[PDB]
Amino acid sequence: SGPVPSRARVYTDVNTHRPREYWDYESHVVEWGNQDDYQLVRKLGRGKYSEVFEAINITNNEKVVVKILKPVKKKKIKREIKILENLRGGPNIITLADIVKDPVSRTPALVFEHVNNTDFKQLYQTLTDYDIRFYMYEILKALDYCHSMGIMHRDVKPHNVMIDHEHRKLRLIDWGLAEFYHPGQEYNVRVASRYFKGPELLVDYQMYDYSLDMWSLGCMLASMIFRKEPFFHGHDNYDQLVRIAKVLGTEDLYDYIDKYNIELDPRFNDILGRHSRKRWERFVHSENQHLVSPEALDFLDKLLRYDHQSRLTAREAMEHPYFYTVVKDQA
Ligand SMILES: Fc1cc(F)c2[nH]ccc2c1
Repeated sequence: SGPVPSRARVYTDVNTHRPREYWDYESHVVEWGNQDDYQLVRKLGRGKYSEVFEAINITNNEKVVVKILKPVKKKKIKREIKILENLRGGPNIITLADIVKDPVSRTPALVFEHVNNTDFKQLYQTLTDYDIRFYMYEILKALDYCHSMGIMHRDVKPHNVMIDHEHRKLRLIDWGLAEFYHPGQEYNVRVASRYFKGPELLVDYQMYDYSLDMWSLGCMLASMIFRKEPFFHGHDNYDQLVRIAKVLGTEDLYDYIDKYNIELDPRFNDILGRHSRKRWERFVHSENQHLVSPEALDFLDKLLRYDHQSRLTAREAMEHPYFYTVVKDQA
């Protein structure tokens, strides 16, 4: 027939057991606030869907991050706002503070709790192998929470992780691509950034789930323990799958197509080729070794799998030995 269906191993029916309004973001009404309450201070950076200002709530001299949305469809704003309000208060989840309108256009603007970013690049020549485990752990907290809240982030990557190194605080931000998981629903593959897309996005398997965030967590992991950025450095969505296959090899790629009966774009049928699965040792060198460990390589292997159902879950991730040291430390 056609593609074999899939279901999340965990948190599957979580949404079906909440009131409709929780995930039906289409029918959610926006409680707007007064942009007059904030004065833009300075610009912090650009972005695909938003320009990001530092701002002051003149109500109370509070520091704040304003993020002027770039125009999508009203149902995408409602989606982002809904999700942020559900996750609000959760571990390492960016806190949505108010919703206003850019006064000279109308483009809505989200207002967030302020988090100092420590230089996403200057924060590299100072990460010890413990730094990585710890922050990896902080991110998994955010992932188990939103999965367990029925939400896939769908855009995990270092740019969307804010770190305050001086105080070991970390916030997973920019939820504009997230979605609610529903069993049997088919999602858009054009999501997440190219270097981080899951195999299921590239082969066009639309009935994916939380475990796509887990694949991206592995692309983050690789690039950071090996100091290779990006790890899977694809020239486009097509090549990106070739770059993965060269590491994971084509045999498991074809087992994964076979078992889900995915229809491979014939474009691939010329460029994937045949490739063995290479042992992680080949990406270890003198400049990155202090961060590689059998613990760390095992854990990476158990995330970077074609078959989305066989990747570690966020919660399974947090029980791995690569975090034993961290787990005991919190206490
Ligand atoms: F997008 C926004 C959001 C705000 F809160 C603002 N305040 C003053 C300008 C402005 C623009």
